[PDB]
Amino acid sequence: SSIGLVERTNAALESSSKDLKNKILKIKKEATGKGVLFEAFTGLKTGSKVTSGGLALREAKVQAIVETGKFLKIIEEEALKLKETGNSGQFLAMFDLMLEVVESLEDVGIIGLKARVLEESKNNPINTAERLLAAKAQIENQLKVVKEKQNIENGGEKKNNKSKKKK
Repeated sequence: SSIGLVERTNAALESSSKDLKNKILKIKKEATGKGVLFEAFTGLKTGSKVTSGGLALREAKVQAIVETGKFLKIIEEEALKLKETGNSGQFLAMFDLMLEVVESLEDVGIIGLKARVLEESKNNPINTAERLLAAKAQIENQLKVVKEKQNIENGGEKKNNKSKKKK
């Protein structure tokens, strides 16, 4: 019934992918170790909690992308194969997949410009492989730009309440 392989083959690799958004569960404990609280995020006036979290909480938001970059490199050799299949049905899931792993990061105050990547496929028809690599090239290229944001915040990281940003 099986020869060391797996059902539906590991092609989709969607099984291990689900372990990504869940892998964070570990990155969360990191801060907790420093006696950090997930309740004093931002809003408790932060009058006495003047950044009481320390740099141990900010480094956590970054430790994630680092883990994702590792798993993301694995998908490269996965989609590259579908090149022969070119099955939009199977390729379509990939597009929604690479973007999904970015949805669980929102739990760590991480908000990439993914929402913007959605229009990318809307403008250009994504039903092939070759071109697909074009969509990813942006994901990895953009992610590496997010990490640099750790220069000194005052922007994407820790958004100011005054900055409504809605227009």
